[PDB]
Amino acid sequence: AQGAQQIQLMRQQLIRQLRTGLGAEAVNKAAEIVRAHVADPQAQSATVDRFLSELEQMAPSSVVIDLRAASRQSLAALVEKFDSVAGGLDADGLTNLADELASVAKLLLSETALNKHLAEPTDDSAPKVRLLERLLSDKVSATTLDLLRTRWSTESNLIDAVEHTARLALLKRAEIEVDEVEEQLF
Amino acid sequence: TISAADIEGAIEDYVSSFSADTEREEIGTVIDAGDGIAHVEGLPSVMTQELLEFPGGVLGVALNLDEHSVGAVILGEFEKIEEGQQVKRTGEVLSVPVGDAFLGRVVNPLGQPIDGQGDIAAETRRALELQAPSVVQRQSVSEPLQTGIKAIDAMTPIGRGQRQLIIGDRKTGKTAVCVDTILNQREAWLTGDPKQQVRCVYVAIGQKGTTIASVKRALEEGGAMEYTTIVAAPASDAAGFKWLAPYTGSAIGQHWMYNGKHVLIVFDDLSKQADAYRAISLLLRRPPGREAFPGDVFYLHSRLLERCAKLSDELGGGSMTGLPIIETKANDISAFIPTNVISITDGQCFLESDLFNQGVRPAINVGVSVSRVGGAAQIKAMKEVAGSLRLDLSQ
Amino acid sequence: RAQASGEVAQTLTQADQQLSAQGDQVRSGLESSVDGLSAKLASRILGVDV
Amino acid sequence: TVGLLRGERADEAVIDLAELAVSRRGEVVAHVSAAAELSDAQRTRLTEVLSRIYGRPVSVQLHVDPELLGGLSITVGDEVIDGSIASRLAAAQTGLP
Amino acid sequence: IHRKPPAFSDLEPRTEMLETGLKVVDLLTPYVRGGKIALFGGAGVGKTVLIQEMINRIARNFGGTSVFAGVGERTREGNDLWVELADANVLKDTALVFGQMDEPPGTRMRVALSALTMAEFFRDEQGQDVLLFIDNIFRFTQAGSEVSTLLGRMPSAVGYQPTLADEMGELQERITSTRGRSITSMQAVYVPADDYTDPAPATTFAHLDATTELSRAVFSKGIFPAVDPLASSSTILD
Amino acid sequence: TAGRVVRITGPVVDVEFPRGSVPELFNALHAEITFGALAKTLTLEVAQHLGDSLVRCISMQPTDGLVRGVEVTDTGASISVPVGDGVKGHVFNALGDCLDDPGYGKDFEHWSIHRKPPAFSDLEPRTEMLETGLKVVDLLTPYVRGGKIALFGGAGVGKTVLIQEMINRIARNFGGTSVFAGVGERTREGNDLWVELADANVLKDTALVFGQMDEPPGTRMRVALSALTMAEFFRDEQGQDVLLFIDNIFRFTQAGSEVSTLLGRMPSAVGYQPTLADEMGELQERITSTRGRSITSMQAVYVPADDYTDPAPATTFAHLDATTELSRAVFSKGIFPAVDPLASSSTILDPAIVGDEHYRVAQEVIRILQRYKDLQDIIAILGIDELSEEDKQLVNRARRIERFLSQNMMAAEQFTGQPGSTVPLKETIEAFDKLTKGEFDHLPEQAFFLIGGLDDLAKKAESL
Amino acid sequence: XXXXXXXXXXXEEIGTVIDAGDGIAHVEGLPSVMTQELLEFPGGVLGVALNLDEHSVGAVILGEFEKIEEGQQVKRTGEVLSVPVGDAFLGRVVNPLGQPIDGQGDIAAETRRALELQAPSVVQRQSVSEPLQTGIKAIDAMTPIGRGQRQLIIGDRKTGKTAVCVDTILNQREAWLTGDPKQQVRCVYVAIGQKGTTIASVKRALEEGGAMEYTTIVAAPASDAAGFKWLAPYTGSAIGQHWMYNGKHVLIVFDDLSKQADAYRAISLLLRRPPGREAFPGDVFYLHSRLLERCAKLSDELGGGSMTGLPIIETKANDISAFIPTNVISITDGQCFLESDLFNQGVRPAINVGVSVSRVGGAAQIKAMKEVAGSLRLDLSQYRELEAFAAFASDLDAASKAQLDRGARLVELLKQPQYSPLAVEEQVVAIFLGTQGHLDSVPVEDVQRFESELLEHVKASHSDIFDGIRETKKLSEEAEEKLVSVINEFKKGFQASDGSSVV
Ligand SMILES: Nc1ncnc2c1ncn2[C@@H]1O[C@H](COP(=O)(O)OP(=O)(O)OP(=O)(O)O)[C@@H](O)[C@H]1O
Ligand SMILES: Nc1ncnc2c1ncn2[C@@H]1O[C@H](COP(=O)(O)OP(=O)(O)OP(=O)(O)O)[C@@H](O)[C@H]1O
Ligand SMILES: Nc1ncnc2c1ncn2[C@@H]1O[C@H](COP(=O)(O)OP(=O)(O)O)[C@@H](O)[C@H]1O
Ligand SMILES: [Mg+2]
Ligand SMILES: [Mg+2]
Ligand SMILES: [Mg+2]
Repeated sequence: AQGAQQIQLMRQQLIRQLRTGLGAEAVNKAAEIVRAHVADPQAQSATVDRFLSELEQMAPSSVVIDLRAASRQSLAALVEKFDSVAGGLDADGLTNLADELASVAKLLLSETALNKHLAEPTDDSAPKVRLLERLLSDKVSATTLDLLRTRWSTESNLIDAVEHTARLALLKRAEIEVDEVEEQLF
Repeated sequence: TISAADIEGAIEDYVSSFSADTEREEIGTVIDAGDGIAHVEGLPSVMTQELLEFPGGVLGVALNLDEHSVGAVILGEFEKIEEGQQVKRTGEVLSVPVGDAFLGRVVNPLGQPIDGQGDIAAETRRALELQAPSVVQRQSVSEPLQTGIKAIDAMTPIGRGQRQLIIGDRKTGKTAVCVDTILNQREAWLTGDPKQQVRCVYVAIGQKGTTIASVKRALEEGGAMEYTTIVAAPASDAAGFKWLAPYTGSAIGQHWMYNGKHVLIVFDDLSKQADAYRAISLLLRRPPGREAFPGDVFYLHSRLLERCAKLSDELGGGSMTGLPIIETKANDISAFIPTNVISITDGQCFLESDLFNQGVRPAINVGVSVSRVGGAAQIKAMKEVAGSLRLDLSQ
Repeated sequence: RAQASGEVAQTLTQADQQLSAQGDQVRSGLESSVDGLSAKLASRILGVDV
Repeated sequence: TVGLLRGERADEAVIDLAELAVSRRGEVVAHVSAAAELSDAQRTRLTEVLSRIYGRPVSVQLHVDPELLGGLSITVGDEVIDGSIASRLAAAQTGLP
Repeated sequence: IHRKPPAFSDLEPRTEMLETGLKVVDLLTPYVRGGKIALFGGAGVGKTVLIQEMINRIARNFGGTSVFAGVGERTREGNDLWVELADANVLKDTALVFGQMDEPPGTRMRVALSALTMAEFFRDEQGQDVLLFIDNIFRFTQAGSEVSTLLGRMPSAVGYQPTLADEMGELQERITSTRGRSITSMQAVYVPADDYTDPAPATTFAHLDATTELSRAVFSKGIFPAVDPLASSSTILD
Repeated sequence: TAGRVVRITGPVVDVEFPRGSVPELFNALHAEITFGALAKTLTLEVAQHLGDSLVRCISMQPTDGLVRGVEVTDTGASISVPVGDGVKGHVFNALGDCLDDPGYGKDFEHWSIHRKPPAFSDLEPRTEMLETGLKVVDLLTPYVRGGKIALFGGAGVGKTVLIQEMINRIARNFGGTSVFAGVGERTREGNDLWVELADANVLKDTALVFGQMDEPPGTRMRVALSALTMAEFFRDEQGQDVLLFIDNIFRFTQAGSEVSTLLGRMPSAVGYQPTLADEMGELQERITSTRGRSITSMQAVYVPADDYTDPAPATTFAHLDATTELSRAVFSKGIFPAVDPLASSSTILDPAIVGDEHYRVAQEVIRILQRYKDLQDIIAILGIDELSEEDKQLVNRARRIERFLSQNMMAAEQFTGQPGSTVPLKETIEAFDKLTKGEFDHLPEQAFFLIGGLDDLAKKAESL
Repeated sequence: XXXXXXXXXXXEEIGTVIDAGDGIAHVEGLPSVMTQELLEFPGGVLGVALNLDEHSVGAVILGEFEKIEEGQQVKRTGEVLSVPVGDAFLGRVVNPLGQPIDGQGDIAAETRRALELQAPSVVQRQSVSEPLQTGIKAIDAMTPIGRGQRQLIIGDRKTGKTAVCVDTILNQREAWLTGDPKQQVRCVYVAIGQKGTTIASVKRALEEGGAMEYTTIVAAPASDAAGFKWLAPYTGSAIGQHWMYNGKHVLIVFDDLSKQADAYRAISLLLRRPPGREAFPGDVFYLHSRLLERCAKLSDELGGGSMTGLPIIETKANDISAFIPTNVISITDGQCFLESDLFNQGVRPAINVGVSVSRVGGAAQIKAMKEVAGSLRLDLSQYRELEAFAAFASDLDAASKAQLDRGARLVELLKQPQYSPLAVEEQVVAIFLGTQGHLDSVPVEDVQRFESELLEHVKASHSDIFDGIRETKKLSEEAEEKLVSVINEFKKGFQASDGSSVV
């Protein structure tokens, strides 16, 4: 009985061998047919259009999102302070503020101890504001110091925030060519 | 005989059924790879112990979820992996295919075939980490798992729903005993009654390929492969398969168990699983505990073995019987892993080489060996004629 | 035992050669169907009746 | 930015600068790949679709490559659409019984 | 679940003997009613049987109340106990709490404190004397050691958490029987590798009045319940 | 475009590559050292990816002289060794360089040393016994033709004597083609072997690959793979049956540990690498006799401090079909080849394969020696006289059985001057059956040392 | 365009110590330093650049690390780890760096040789087929050492290991006085962790015996830093190899190699490498093998030179089964275990004839000794077991008693005093006296005197015995008859310390 069972087993294995051979030749020949069909842009653009239709049929957006909450809030407050400054600023003064912010970024990265001391968030930030002002008022434009008068969680992010404000200022100066700057950056 | 209609119909059915969902899904990138471990960036929505899908068809298990990276263990050929390449999420907590079509097959721990006899018509998928049945769902072991070995069935009985550790040194009779226990079930299988026939699973961890093949053909010699499945994590395969094989075996068992069937699971052997878990944990750089083993090596075996029991009549009455094997270096039983498994299981069959070499075979040390469910897993007649043989032989 | 084993071996070998011949017969027929099945599969892949 | 790279990679830095530029413009950017450049009407339709797949409107940068023999693939955030016909050939090859 | 143990002002020693009917126990390891009693033992020597026998012998006659804590024990014996207590009438007065080894470290840690909270309620707010059984209280510090390296504690000796002594004391000191309101505690302790020197048993030994130390060497001779007559000790044997 | 070195810690070297040109794992890279007489081209093998386009490599040659910043070029393929019928008769190293003829083999077909083991479906267990002509082996640990055999032992107990003896017992007459992988053994033995195989004229039918101790661990671990590639080529392509000697395979795991400590991976137990079992398995499973073809392998395994519980031997025990275990104590007794009868084992020692007459005698001998080894604890204190007669009669012939398992091997002729002896299986069975039944209990123990067969036993006893 | 811009952008080095601790330092700068480059610090101190990180270089300090401190300048020597070498080292005591420590004067070095140069491969080597006479009867008779051999001298504390190796070095003078480099063996004595007084005593003994004409001492005394102890064997082998490849014959003694293991343990643990067995790092095997495989005999296509190694290992309480002992036993071609239990009784040198083995064997033994002595080993082993038995035999057969007395007199024959190496031409006669039974009538208590006197008898008269042996390396019958005649003639003239004559 076990021998006959092995007979049946070999018969099933033969079925599988022919089945897999047929399927493999089928898929290979189908690849050949596909590549033969895809030989001119009349097919490319039509296929892209079919995909576009299928995506129109796709379910609508389902993800709102498309270095931490405290640092993020500090960045947003910097963004609001920049909103006020830019509401006051102009392209020439914007470039002046951008240059001042790049210089103060170089300063902050040079004097690491100052960043290590200042970046600790606490209530009663006014004396920290005076410490900042004693040096910011000498070598920085009034607007750069006014924005700098603004909680970040780490010194790296606090330093990056200056570059962020400078980028915002120079991009706003560009806006006073958004598409051109975006395309050239890409 | 072979017919053209079946082959043509299968090919045409696949061809006509073929379709792709074109679904949007999350993407990550490998930032580190080596020794079977991979650190992947991205995948914000990844679940703990989710199956990651690497581009060479290889899979992985996301064990660590750090603030900036995901630590994954590769379950397969890690050679093909490269830093910087794409990784997808499967949307599926660690799971394995299950179904009664696995009877007679040899499968990778992931539940895909290695016997060469083609794909498996799996019934469903079951997660490898489902919770064990609680105190209330279980029932008292009251029926015997006939081993056909006098030194066991009479002196230290094994019941359905019981865990009986087989703990020995090299070449003492562990695999012999378990293979015999699997072979003896044919006289019950041929009855066709689901309430007494026993389905078997032989999990090979760290065994060399020729030993797995010798077990396979020793089972075929006796007709056991009509109802026995083999989960093979051979020595060559990465530590992941070696760590995982017992859990997929337990899942294939639990499916039949909860469907009202009676199952038997042999783990050969769990010391290799402890070694693989040690390797994996050390590659992930978890600080090890005693004897370099991972801190939670106990929780590796406990949640593997506690998940075999006898269910109550309200859940079909099915059961799963485990026979874990432990290999003891230099024949000392009072060691860490053996003493853990001794405390997780219900009884000990301790195989001593110094008895094996003096004709006492199987070499069950009558003193240390015990079955704590005992005579409740025996037929009345044996309880009469063998009610005290263990204590008498120890004296 | 020996007699039954000999009969089993004879059955195995005769079935082997018979199945070889039968598979040789059927795969020739399958060679014809493969092309149409491939055209169907290509039509599935592209999404149009290629 | 180059004056203060402070450890980041140049390419990722400039790409993040572009992403900031577009975010401050109030939009988002997706990277698209296909075997051939889509027409202007096609691009306007693609934008009309992405504006329905994501809330804020999505701008696009096209990375043409002959690998995606047909169709196009879209990557945004860390989500991707595998629309290319070559992915379909790979699927049919691997999905075979 | 968490509460500080009773103040030293409220504690008194117990000296009333508890009769169980076990020759070796009643003779060489006499138990204390209202005291802290323990079984010790390696893997497999039969602690789970002896603790269920103590349930059978004490909680049967005991007219008060009782609680059973399953701390990292195997589930089959917990079910055997749940069925056995319902075959007799004792279950009407016995609360059960289970945190068995199938569950992860958190429950194995806190299940003991939960059952102990129930026992402390029975002690303080009612004054009805109570029997608290715990099986097995080593899994508590075991789970602690399992979570230690992940929490960020440096491992100590053979591999337990450094907090072991105080983490175990914060629990054990709560099982005490303040004056006028008794708790009779019976706790089983696992001995890793049969190594009675292991820090966990060595720390547990201090919190106990009577210790019925099982040993594999006796079990292999067929002597059952297999208590070591020499190592086992009791404070009331005066 | 190519990479640069950025870190060096012993033989391990970290290399940075352009963003998109990182090499795959186990790819071979070339680097230059130009100090002076130390100058050479280093081959590095990629072991890890560290991120940021940085990869960590294992150097196959000593890194002495390698300065940071030097360029590193990717070959795009693994380390490749020559294969073909022309490989036979010459000596190679791990990198495929011939030592006897430097340019040899550059034009041969080249195979990657890194390959996946054969499919499970193509495995079949072997059971045909191999007759070596050594009494203890042929009786208690019958080898398998096409299986995996190993010799364990500590330092200075008979690896080399017994290995060259087995070479004489099998390779001297084996009709197939032999490969000899010297994995971290002493070089002087390699030279002695290269001379001896020419004296015996066997060289023309065997290939030699050497990775001796002086070489750094990186190649010291890959030498085994290098030789195994040639062995499995002779297996799969030529269809010949093969003998694959390896000595010593423990040094493979030891080199693995050395490179592991440098790669930065955390240590396991007593100090081996993690994945120890995984590396050893990836090595050993490739050495297997697939269906229709055979590769007989004899391995030597070192055991440090005679600690048979050391993780490495304990791991390698799982892959072997026959395991001869040497012992210090038996060596001190003057017994040679000093095999421990009670520890050694063979999977084919079952009546279905070897027959009832063989099995019964083997198990009775094991029983006698086991009773002896249990009485040793008393023997050591009170002597034989305290034992009861049922124990004393047993011990008297136990000592004789133990000593009779010794044999005057052919290899030892160069040290003792006594000629070698080969005995057929049937004569060994007869002799040990007679011994267990007591037909020789009247002769003195010293008569039994280093005899050989029964006629030589009588000849020796007559002289005493 | 991009290439030219990159080139335009791209268009004596000194470093600084940033960290220093317990014999190791970290150095900033030095972008162009080679791995294992011999750096130098301001204090006249050297270092080995082991680890080259992305920002700093790890340097093990050789010598007085006390003189190093943060902020010091470090500069390249431009030489891979190397030592000066040449013939001028003969007769000098140098530290591992090749610098003179004896204060006897500067070193007229020929060249420089790196330490990490690989050993000769299988194809370059030749069989050990040439005798390295040690002059110890208990060794040359039973455990002969060939040139190119590695013979372990493993033993216990205070068991005469250094004494045996000094005797082996002294015995070579009889050959040095011949000008032919084929016999003209030269020696190196590497002292690791020995007391300074012991090194001075060895120096003195070699001077008194004339051995310093051809011996070089490398001294890493216990007082110096671990790095010196770690390098001492490698620099000794480097001094030896330069002679070896030029066709000279070299003898290297390592006294003792276990303390190099301990020093490398210290160095590794200070670098925070994870230790293995016995707290040793996983690569001590690659230490001792990397050292001992250098020793070989080269093929005539490469110069017929050779280097012989005699490593000493100290065993804790005679536990030969320890880690380092078994590692070195697995490397060397034999061992001569010196048992302390015999040393205290008076068997000196205390060679354990049972455990000792020469895995080259009689291939490197001259035919005369090979014939006369080749039986002695097994006869002494069976005598030892016969004695262990008869120690409690109330009575025993006469044959056992005769074998017992013969064994006792052979054991008394084998021993010899310190610094008294016997030429092989005399050793063969000394062993002939015993093996052929001519001592069967002399009392044990006089045997050692008897032999020592007869060799002087044959030295003053009947010199044709020693000459016939020396000039043919085989003991011919025409000489054996005169030998027996002289023995029997002397027996009548000799007398014991007490009792009768010796027949
Ligand atoms: N009951 C028995 N009677 C006689 N011989 C037996 C018995 N059981 C096993 N053997 C024999 O003893 C040997 C035991 O090998 P076994 O298959 O038990 O290895 P094992 O115990 O599984 O070790 P490992 O777990 O390392 O494979 C086999 O050669 C087998 O033939
Ligand atoms: N040939 C000899 N005969 C008798 N005694 C000797 C002989 N050689 C050495 N000794 C004894 O041993 C002492 C010197 O031994 P030696 O210095 O060789 O020991 P060692 O093995 O070097 O020990 P360590 O390595 O600790 O110095 C001598 O002072 C003397 O007592
Ligand atoms: N039958 C025998 N008679 C005498 N000596 C033997 C015999 N067998 C082995 N030996 C000795 O044992 C030694 C074996 O050393 P070897 O096996 O190479 O050790 P390792 O491999 O650990 O370095 C040889 O030098 C040889 O002299
Ligand atoms: Mg087994
Ligand atoms: Mg050897
Ligand atoms: Mg000394």
